[PDB]
Amino acid sequence: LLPAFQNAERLLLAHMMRSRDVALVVQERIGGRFNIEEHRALAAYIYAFYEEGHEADPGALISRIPGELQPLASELSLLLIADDVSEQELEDYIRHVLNRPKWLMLKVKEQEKTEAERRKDFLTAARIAKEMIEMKKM
Amino acid sequence: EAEQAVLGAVFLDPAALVPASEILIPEDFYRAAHQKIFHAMLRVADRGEPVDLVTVTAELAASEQLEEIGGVSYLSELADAVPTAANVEYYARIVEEKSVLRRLIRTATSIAQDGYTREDEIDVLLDEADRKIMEITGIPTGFTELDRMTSGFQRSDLIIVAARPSVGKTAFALNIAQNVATKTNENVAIFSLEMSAQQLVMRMLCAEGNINAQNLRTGKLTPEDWGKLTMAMGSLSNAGIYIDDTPSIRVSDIRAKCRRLKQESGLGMIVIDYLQLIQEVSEISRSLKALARELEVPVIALSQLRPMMSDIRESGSIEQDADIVAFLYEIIIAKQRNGPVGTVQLAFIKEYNKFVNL
Amino acid sequence: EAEQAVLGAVFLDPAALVPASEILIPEDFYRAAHQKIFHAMLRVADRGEPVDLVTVTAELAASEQLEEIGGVSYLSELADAVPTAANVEYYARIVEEKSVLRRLIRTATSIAQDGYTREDEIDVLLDEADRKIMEITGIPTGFTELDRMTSGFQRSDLIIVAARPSVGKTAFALNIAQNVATKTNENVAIFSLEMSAQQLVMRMLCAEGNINAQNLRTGKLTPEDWGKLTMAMGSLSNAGIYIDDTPSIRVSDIRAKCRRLKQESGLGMIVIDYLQLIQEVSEISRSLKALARELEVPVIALSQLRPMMSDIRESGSIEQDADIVAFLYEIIIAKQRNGPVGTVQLAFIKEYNKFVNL
Repeated sequence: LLPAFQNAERLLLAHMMRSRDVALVVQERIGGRFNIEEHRALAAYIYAFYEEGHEADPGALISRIPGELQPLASELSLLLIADDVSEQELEDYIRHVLNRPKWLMLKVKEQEKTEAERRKDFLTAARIAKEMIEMKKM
Repeated sequence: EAEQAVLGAVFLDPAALVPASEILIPEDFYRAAHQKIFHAMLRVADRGEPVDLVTVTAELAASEQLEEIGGVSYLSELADAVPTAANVEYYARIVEEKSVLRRLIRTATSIAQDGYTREDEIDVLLDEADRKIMEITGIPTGFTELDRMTSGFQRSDLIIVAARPSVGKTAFALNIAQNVATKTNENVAIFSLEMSAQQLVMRMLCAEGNINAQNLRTGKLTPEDWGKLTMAMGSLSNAGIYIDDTPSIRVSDIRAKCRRLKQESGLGMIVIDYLQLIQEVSEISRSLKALARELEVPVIALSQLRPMMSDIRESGSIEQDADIVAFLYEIIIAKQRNGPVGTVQLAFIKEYNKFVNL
Repeated sequence: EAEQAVLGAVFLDPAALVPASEILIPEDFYRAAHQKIFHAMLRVADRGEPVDLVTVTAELAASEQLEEIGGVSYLSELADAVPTAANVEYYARIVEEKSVLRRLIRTATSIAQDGYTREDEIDVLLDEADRKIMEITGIPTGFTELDRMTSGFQRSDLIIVAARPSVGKTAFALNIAQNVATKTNENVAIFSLEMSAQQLVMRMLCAEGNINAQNLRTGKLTPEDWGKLTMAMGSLSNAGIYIDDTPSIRVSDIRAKCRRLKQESGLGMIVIDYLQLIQEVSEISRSLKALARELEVPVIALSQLRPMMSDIRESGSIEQDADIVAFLYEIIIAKQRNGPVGTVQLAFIKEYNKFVNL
């Protein structure tokens, strides 16, 4: 039951497990800036392989990288794609990950927004809608 | 239960009441909320006034459905539950169909029991229980004056210019367009659909050099027309002209040859010819609506049945899959949603194949 | 997987129904839903309109295949499923095999559990597989003023010389493949279907040894016509030919035959029977274009329908396929891109069946 974006963040930890000049631009693009709590250190072990220069492959990399990060990165290699990648699939995951945070920006402040509900405020509590609805319009 | 999806969009627009208050009424809503919601959603238009959930949060709290709707939770959670903003109509229809259910129940249920009640009256009971139910922009043409009184030819268009068996739809595409690919650089992916390209390359060159009327099919040409064919030979094969002729299929020949060339040549037009023997019609006609949506450029689609809209209104989508439907009687107009209603005339010869200007 | 992340683009576009029913239709979906999801995906955008999740939730809830399929419990799970709506292709050219898994498994599990039938009529189960499992530049042309005209035969061409009745088509074969075997080691083969190949061997030996008036079609001659025999078979045996009269053939023969006759013979031309017997006539020409492109040699298949290109049409297809149509009244070679096309007939003798050029 994996949602929409969780796989667009994976549109990296497999597109750079198999192609690293399709990973140098991530340094430029997704620093990051990453979403998930254990998916930041994974990137931190990706770019550091680009310097020493050895045999780069799907499974040669995922052992650097001791334990836990293998019934995870190996399950990041039980996938169903290929190495024919577009310019507008490279301009796609630009929003995806780094902006899933902005989907969050209609949750933690709603706790406040919905707490103006409990005080029967609809004068000004019926404005944050514009600082929400017409905030997602970018 | 479309209602849920039917009420929560007058925020996204927000004037998503421009057609929504030009369609139905609050009654259709079963729950005492949605009705008295849409009832107080229909007091704005007196000026007016205009559109905001807050103009309704000072409206359903004023006439207390504040404690009679679904509470605050249920109010914003309408902005939070409707995505596709371009529907509205639509959309709101299924509810009237849930209300078409309602259009029958407390009509028939009345009568079904009337054999235990109006027993009695009957002829009275009849005629009443029955009378209840009684309700330039502007991609080119060559004769520049023809991207004007209509205005192109532009991105996402099912430009249909049809005619009878071999009148206009046969070679019309070999005229206007050979000024978008040969003259300006907005290339093509063509399909010959009244012949193979061997006969559809033998029909357009007739226009250039005043050639093909002696003829080429039987013999050759005269001395000065070779020194006029050599002045008509290099604007087809050399040119960005790449037709396709493949036999009885559905539609896939286009897209099997019109996806790889999205990045290569440029794609400024996509070309289509005749219809009624490529093997009903709309599953082949809508196969060009979301195509000019995906590839993004003006497209020509010459169908067959006068041609009026009416006579091609049963042998093709045409009115719907294409707002634009020009004809070939002159290029008769019918329905345009891109430019002014100026009509035009260019005379046709019928031999050398040329629609020469007025 | 290849399905468990598919439908998102049809909301993200959402008019991505065109690359779906592109190479596909509503049936390529085992999982009880996706099929009538896509059937409910077609007739909806068959208006109309184009597309959005809700409009999909409509006809499914209508066919109450939302009590029958499940409900909205998938809509959010498939709106939120696709992490990029550019796969699409793809994925309809990688998920093909997924349901193509069983295109020849239905048509094979049949015959296996249907040894338990034809026993009886035995033989016939051959043709169910045939229609359910199944689915001088140059090596010289004909004449020297016809080998300074068009020029050939070159690498890979489907040819049809639509030959008239009444006038003749006999000696044309005795002057397109009579001397080409008996000079250079690009040898040939002769398809003579409906008649036994051996009655046709009174046609070219009586046209290579110039002996056919005493006569060479019925027994013992007068002590004379045993004169010019040294020119009939005295060159037609030091070459390499397979003459033919094998059953009322389809065309997959000369595909399995020509996979081991390109490796069985020497190959310069492949002379097949007239295009109006092999079957149901039009289909044969369409798959006769590729035949010149396999064995790496141009392939011939004439016809028995004025004579022009619209009489092989009152019994066939041809135009989009064969791109060089010669004739016999007059070899009206009125088709190509190479350049030369002309009006040419030749003189006749008919005591020896001889062609004449000047």
